Amino acid sequence: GISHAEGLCDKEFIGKAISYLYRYGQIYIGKKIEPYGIGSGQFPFLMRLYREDGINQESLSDYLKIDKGTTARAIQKLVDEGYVFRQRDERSYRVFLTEKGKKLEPDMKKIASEWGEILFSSFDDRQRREITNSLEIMFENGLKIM
Amino acid sequence: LCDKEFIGKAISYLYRYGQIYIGKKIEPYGIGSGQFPFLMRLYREDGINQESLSDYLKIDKGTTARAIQKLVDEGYVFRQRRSYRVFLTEKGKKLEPDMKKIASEWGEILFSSFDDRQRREITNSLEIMFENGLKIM
Repeated sequence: GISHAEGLCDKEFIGKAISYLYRYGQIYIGKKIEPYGIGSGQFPFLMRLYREDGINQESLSDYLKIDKGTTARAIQKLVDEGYVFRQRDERSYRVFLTEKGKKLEPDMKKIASEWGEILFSSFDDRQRREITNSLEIMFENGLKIM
Repeated sequence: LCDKEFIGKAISYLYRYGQIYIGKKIEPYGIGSGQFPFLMRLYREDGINQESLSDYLKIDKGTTARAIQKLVDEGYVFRQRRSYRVFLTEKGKKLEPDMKKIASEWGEILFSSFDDRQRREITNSLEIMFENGLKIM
């Protein structure tokens, strides 16, 4: 309290805060997506396909930095739920949204919003903006040395 | 891409990048990145009921059981009696300075390009966000 006003900081706090927000996020998102029969482990893949559809399953793995075996199980449940399909292309597989998956998008993006909204409570626009900006740089700082 | 939507994604990517990073730094101790958070909480509070670890970290029971079981196999924790309290072994206790250095090294990397004032605003903001999300649990 005097330590923080004096400038000193828990150099562990950044990583701790992030791990917790992530886990809280997975719980909050998790409950909201259950009704679509989707686990919070599948959400990140679905959200990626909405940006870049028809991506190779290995690419999905490397970008999200989720392992091949976790990736395989996630994509498999997404297929069994009928939200995506796989296509072998002239070995490995490319994954695509089905119509069912495409029509889900407004719901997914809205769920992600309600979560951000919960996180930003008490922040105004300038403040939301520069924290999102700082989170972008923090990530590129990791990404450099990854 | 909306700010509200993207803050989730940014946090998720930082998390996963953190685990891969921590994961590599702690590999010489035979520790997985999944057990790391349990070890850290024990540094704050030794001899806690296992479900209390689970509740606090908000990692579910199976994930917790497997992680604890590995830390026991690895010799870093033991259990005493279901209701088990988990304690650090001496070998677990010795690792603490290294674990804290490694976590703080990840922090430094994330903040590497910021001036002092950006670091303070960021931290302050994270605390607020942290509490906002804690209330919703």
